[PDB]
Amino acid sequence: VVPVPREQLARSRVLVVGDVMLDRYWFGNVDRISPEAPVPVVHVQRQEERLGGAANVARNAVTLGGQAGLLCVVGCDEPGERIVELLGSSGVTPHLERDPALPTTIKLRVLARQQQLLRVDFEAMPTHEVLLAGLARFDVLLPQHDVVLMSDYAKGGLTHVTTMIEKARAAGKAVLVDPKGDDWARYRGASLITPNRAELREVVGQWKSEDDLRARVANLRAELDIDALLLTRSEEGMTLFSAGGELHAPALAREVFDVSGAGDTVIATVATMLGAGVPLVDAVVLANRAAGIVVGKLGTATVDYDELFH
Amino acid sequence: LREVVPVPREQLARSRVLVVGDVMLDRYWFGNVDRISPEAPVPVVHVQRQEERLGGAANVARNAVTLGGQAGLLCVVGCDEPGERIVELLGSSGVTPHLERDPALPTTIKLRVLARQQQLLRVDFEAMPTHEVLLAGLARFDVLLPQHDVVLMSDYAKGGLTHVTTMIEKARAAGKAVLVDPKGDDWARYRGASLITPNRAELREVVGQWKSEDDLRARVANLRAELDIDALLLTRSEEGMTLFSAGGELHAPALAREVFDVSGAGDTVIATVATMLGAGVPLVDAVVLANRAAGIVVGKLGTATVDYDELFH
Ligand SMILES: O=P(O)(O)OC[C@@H](O)[C@H]1O[C@@H](OP(=O)(O)O)[C@@H](O)[C@@H](O)[C@@H]1O
Ligand SMILES: O=P(O)(O)OC[C@@H](O)[C@H]1O[C@@H](O)[C@@H](O)[C@@H](O)[C@@H]1O
Ligand SMILES: [Cl-]
Ligand SMILES: [Cl-]
Ligand SMILES: [K+]
Ligand SMILES: [K+]
Ligand SMILES: [Mg+2]
Ligand SMILES: [Mg+2]
Repeated sequence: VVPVPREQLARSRVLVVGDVMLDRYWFGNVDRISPEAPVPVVHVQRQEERLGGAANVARNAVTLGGQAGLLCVVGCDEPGERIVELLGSSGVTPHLERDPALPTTIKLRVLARQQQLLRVDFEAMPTHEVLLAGLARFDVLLPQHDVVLMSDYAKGGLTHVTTMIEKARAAGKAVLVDPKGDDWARYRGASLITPNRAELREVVGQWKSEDDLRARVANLRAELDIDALLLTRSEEGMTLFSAGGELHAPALAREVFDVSGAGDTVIATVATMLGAGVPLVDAVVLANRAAGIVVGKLGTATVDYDELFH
Repeated sequence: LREVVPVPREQLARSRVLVVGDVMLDRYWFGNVDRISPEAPVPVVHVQRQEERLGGAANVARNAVTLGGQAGLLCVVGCDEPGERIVELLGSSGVTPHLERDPALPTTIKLRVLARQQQLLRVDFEAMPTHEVLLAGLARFDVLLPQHDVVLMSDYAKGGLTHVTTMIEKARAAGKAVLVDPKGDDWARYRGASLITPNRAELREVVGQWKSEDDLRARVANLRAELDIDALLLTRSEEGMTLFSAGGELHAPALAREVFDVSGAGDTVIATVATMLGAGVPLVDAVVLANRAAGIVVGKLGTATVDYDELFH
C-alpha cells in the first residue's frame, strides 16, 4: 500500500449515522459473596467512560486524520449529557437529535481483579417522531459529506436506513454499512457491507467451505445489489468480496489485549480512506492494519495516523 | 394463653426512637438475559425496570414508623443522586430526617442486578465520611438526645459510627437505653450498651465458633460482663433468636411459614425491640414481638417493613 498524505485525509468527510452509546466501566473489589444470593459483591473503586457504537466509529475516523460528522439520537439523561460532553472534545462534529422519553444507550461493564463479571445494558427504541426529525436533518447533512457510514446496532436508530441509502446513492455518495440483524434487505444498494462471521452467518447460514462461503456471499450481493462485502474474521483477519475478486488479509495483531470495537475501527478506516480517494483494496489493507493495532489497546480505543503509518 | 399483651396504638405513638448509623439506598435492576457477553464469558443483562428502597439505618427507622412509633435519623449522606433520593424517600417515610452532608462522600448504595427472578450480582458504592462531618453530626446528636427515649446504633461499618463510644456514654448518662446493631470485631466501642443484637456471623467473629449451646452461653455471659452490656440478642436465621441476660435465656423459634426474601430481617428485629422498649413494653415481650415481626417481614419482597396492623391485627 502507498503511504497516505495527512492533508489528503484532511479532506475526507465521513457522515456516521447510527446507534450511539456510552461505554462505562466499573472497577472494584470482590472480597465476599452476597449475603442474599450465591453471587459476588463488587465494591466499585473507579469509573471510566469512553464513546461507543456509532460514536466509536466517528472518533476512529478523526484520530486517523479525517473529518467525521455524527448523526444520532440521544436521550435527555446523565449518560446523554456525558456523550455530548465527550463528543465536544473528540473532534467529531455532533448532530444529535434529542428524545426525552429515550434512555441513552449505555453499556456498563463491571470488573474485578482485571476480570469482567457482568455487562449491564440500558437501551430502547427512539420515538417515531424523533426518527423523522433525524431523517430530515439527514437530507440537510447529506450534501456536506463524501462517504455515508451506517453503524447499525439494532437500537432503532437506523429504522429508516433503506430510505437514507437510496438518497445517498442517488446523490452519488458511497454507502458503507455495519450490519446487524437478519433482514439485510434494508441494506439494498449499499456500496460496501462489513459483517463479522456471526452477522453474516445469520443471513446466509454457516458455510461448509470457502467455495461455499464464496457462493453464499456472491449470491447475497446479487440479491441485495451490494457492490462489495467485507467479512472480518477475528483472528483469521478479513476478506473482501467483490466482482473484482477476493482479497484475504491475515490478522496482523502482535498482542491481543482487548478486541471489543475492532469492527468499528475496520469500517471507520475504510470509510475515511475511501473519502481520501484511496482505492477500496488499499483501504481494506489499511483497515486490517488499523484493526491489528487497535486490538492491542485496552477498551474501545482508537488508532491515530502516526500509528497506522510512520 | 396470652403470650404478649397487644400494645395500644397510642402507646407506641409516644415511643421516640433515635436511629443513628449508616444509611444507604437499596436500588434494584430487573433485566433480561438473552445472550452471553461478546467480550467475556459472563451474562449480558438488558435492564427493563429499576426500583429503590430505603436501606441500612434508614430501613430500621422506617420499620420504627410503620409499627406506629416515632423515629429520628441521624446519618451521613453525600451530595449526589443516590443521596437526594434518600432525602426524597425520607420525605414520605414518616421518619424525621437529621442528615449531615458530606460533599466528598459517595452516598452508600447497594445495587442488585436481577434477571428471571434471580440475582446475578450486587454492586456496592461506599466510602468513609470525613472527620469534620462526623464531628458536626456528633454535636447534633446532643440536641437530639433529650428529644428521644431510646437510641438505636445501626452500625454497618461504613464509617458513620466512628464515635459510638462517646455517644453511648452520653445516652447512658442521660438515662437512655442504647441498642446496638454490631459490626466488626472490636466491640469495645460498644461498651456500656443496654442491648446488642448480632446475627450468628457477627457474634461468631468476636467470640469464635461455639461448640455447644452451653459453650455459647458461656461466651455470651463472658462477653456481656467483659463489655458491660446488660443483654445480648442473637438472631439465628431459621433457628429464630435467643435473648441472653442476667435474668436468663429466651429462645424464640422462626415463625415465618413463607420465606421469600430475608434481606434486612435483623433491621426489623432491632427496630421492633427499640420501639417496644420506648413504648414501655418490657424487654422480654419486645423480643417476642420482634420475632413475630421478623417472621412477617421475611414473607415480603425486598427491604420491606411491617406495620402495626399486621403485627397485632
Ligand atoms: O451490539 P451490542 O452488543 O448490543 O453493543 C455493542 C457492544 O457490544 C460494543 O461493541 C463494539 O462494537 P463492535 O464489537 O465492533 O461491533 C463497540 O462499539 C462498543 O462500543 C460497544 O459497546
Ligand atoms: O452488606 P452490608 O454492606 O454490610 O449491608 C448492606 C446489605 O447487606 C443489606 O443489609 C441489610 O441488613 C439491610 O439493611 C439492607 O438494606 C442492606 O442493603
Ligand atoms: Cl465467530
Ligand atoms: Cl450463619
Ligand atoms: K481495543
Ligand atoms: K423482606
Ligand atoms: Mg461489529
Ligand atoms: Mg443485621
